[PDB]
Amino acid sequence: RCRLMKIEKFFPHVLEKEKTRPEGEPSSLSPEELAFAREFMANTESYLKNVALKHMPPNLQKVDLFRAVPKPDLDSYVFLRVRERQENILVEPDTDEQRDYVIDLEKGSQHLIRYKTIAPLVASGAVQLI
Amino acid sequence: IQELIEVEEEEEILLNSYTVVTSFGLAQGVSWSGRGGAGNISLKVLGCPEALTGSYKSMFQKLPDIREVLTCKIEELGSELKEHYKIEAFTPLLAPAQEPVTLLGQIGCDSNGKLNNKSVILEGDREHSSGAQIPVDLSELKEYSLFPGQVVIMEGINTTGRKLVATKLYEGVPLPFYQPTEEDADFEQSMVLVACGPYTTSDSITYDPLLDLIAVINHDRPDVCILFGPFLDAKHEQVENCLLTSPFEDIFKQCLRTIIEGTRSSGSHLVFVPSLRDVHHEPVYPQPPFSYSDLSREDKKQVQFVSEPCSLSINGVIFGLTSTDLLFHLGAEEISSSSGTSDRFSRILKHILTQRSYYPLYPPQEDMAIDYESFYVYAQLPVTPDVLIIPSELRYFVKDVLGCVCVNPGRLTKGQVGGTFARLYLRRPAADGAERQSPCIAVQVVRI
Amino acid sequence: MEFSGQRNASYPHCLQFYLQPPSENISLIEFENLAIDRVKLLKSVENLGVSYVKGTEQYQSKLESELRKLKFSYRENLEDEYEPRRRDHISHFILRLAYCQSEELRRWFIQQEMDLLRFRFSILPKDKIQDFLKDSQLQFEAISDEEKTLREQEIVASSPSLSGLKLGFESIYKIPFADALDLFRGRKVYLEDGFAYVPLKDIVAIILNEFRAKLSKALALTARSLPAVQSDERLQPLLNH
Amino acid sequence: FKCPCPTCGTENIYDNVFDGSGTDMEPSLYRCSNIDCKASPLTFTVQLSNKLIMDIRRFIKKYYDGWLICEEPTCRNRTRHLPLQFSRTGPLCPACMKATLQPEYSDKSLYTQLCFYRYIFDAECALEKLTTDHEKDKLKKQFFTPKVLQDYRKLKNTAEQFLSRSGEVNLSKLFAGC
Repeated sequence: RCRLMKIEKFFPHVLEKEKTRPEGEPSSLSPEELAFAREFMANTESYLKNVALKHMPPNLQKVDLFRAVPKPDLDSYVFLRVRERQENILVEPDTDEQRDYVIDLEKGSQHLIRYKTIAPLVASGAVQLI
Repeated sequence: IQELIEVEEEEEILLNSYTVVTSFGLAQGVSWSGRGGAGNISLKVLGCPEALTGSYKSMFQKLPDIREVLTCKIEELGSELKEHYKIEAFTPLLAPAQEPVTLLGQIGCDSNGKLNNKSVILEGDREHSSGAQIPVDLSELKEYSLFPGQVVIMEGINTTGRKLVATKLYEGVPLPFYQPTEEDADFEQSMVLVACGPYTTSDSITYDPLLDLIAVINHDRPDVCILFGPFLDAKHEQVENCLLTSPFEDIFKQCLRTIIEGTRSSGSHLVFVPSLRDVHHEPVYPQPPFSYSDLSREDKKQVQFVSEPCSLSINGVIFGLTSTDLLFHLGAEEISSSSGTSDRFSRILKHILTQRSYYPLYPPQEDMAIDYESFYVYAQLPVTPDVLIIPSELRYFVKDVLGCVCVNPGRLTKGQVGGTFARLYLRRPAADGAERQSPCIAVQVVRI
Repeated sequence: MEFSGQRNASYPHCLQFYLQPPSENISLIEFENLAIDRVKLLKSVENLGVSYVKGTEQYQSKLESELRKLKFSYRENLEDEYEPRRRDHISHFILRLAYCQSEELRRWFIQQEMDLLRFRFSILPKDKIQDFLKDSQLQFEAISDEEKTLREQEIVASSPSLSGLKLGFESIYKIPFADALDLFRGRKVYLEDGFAYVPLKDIVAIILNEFRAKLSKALALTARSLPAVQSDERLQPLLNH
Repeated sequence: FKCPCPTCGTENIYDNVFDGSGTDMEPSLYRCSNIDCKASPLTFTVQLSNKLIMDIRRFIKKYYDGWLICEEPTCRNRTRHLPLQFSRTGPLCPACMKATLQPEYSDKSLYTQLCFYRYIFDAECALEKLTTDHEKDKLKKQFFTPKVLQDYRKLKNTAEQFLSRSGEVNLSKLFAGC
């Protein structure tokens, strides 16, 4: 159920990313999920076009859902617990280089940090979100 | 103009919406270009005991410092040559000797004039000779080649203890060559451009030779460009009379900006070396690197500023860099009985490489303001270079001396008229080789 | 939760004892005026002396105004007073050479220094005393403090100058009679079996005495060793006039 | 310090921040020394800074040229070469072999000259050194606006760059004394 919420919420972005994907990298969608996403995209566009956009002046009948629909917010804060030791992780407060510094993640510890910095560790299986 | 064009574009769109002088290494016939710096190029600066990365406390030496510098150079290279020739000991210069005895010292002149075969003196070390001096007769030597400031070892007769009859002269010896890494093996044939100021005719600040060189760089797309000062010549007429309407430093920054923005499309990497003729920059040899700030991130990855002199590793190939006119300075001061085929510039280059220094001449030539402590710390070789770049007002050349490819590009202008620059090809020899061959395979000198 | 993220070492306190040479650089006008303003201060201490009695509140109130006006170190501040402290340190080293020109001038500036030190030691809060006595070589360990009330009775019976309250607020600790030398040889106060029941001001007297000894040795060194440094001496006549 | 005027070619001489004295004080950069010329040196401070660079480089070069002269008045030998045979009073001269050599233009001399160059364009210091408030007010209100002070400051900075490159008293060396 949770994966399906995220597909319905961000449909143009997941579709375009899968269309762009290079060979050998894993997909974010199973084949059935991709089928469902394609159906959802077509259905939504058709509804808006039939209800209002065909009546607009000729210069305004096109709209871009890729621009209208928001994007996933990777700067979200999360709690985590680490399963393998990691070293030289860079933390950036603010965005002035004079405040950058590095830390090390010891085995079995728990931390609160921005999702964007740790994203490869979650995909690799080094950490757990709690 | 442009703002109105963009306004009209917006208006039209909104309205319509509702409707060769010298060659070396068989360079000829081969095509001459680079990969625009796009290959596995790498640039690294070397120095011993350290590299000249920034400015120093100039203008404040004392004579014991100068004495110490000269003494240390005498004793260091004398110890190296003692071990090389397996000499047992050095006799003091003040000690009388009826039979020949071996002596360590430095060549000098008895007076402020140019050295000649009658004005020669030998000045000793502190360890064995207490810094004493002795006049020399060279006529009993079968051959010789000498200049002031040169550290030498001699064997001779000294019956008075106060005048030396030289019977044998021990030659100076260069350092070992560099040993390039595996990173210096993961690269392919590359092209290096060499040019030296003034980048102007000495009557006009119009920088026409600079634009010609920029066009050359864009046309050939070299991999590296080594650019030696003066970028704003103190001997230029408008500079000397101080008539220019902008500060010298701002004009120099404009010059660097012109090179960098003009050549950015080439991709070529840029190396900048100063000269004492750079009016805006420090007048003291060794000079620290220039100071500059207009670089974008691409330019920061492609542009590097270095000292005068400097030792640069280009893909593992060591380039010795000095804009100084040491060729003219030593040509005015070297003496010899080498009446055979040993060419004048060959002897000068051999002296540069054997004395292991980018300015072994002492006292220095009349324009060379030398800081001797910085010269001792920075102006000595870390290794024998593969390529020795040494511009001069004297005529351009290329020569293979002791295994080092010595290049004189001349200057980019002969005062009020156009001059010359140079181009080099690098390709490391095969790793199966039992002995070093030159990694520089071809060189040419070209007019601007 | 537990979170994650230079000149302090030079002068952790406003007090300083000139053990370490500041191995750095100076400007000509800088060392000149750093010393000369303190010459004015040396005269000013005794001008205040001829104005009224030494060390009173009138002295205290005027003296701190001199320091605020003259930008040298203070009753110790928590912000960057380390700059005034290093200025004080550097300028002290500079002051060694001017009035070494005569022993009477040496003694004159030494005397105003002792007056200034006595003032500073008079100002001290308790925390300053507690941390400086431990952070300095001036340790002077206390022994068996619970006995002080038996000496609250005995000293009070035995002393004209001391009193029961002084036992606590001029907090009493045990050290030998010799550290209270003027008090044993004058036989002024309760000392027993060679031991003195001592407040801070006796250790201040010892601080002043060893300061004088070390400073006198330094002044002898100033008279002897200095000639290599004497490439310039143009200020010395203006300083001795 | 000397420099030619770009407008009329006369060589102007500078010895202070000011020309004149007393109530007749004026900026040394205010007007050209040619009485028939309208030109103001505050309009060619760039050329003056350029000439200042050349002259300071000449004096630095003079220091580094290596000229030495003997102390003994019967010898007076002049040389560019430092003999390594030192003695209790420095390098022993090869002409007399009885007295030592000394520089013709020393580091202290060059430092003094660089300070002088800095001083003659240090308008803020010169204005503070005036002995009456009337002179300070007159010179500030009539001539030394922030623009004029910035011009003088550019010339001061031109000298200060060489001072910053020079070897500023080393505090550590004073402990070579006591």
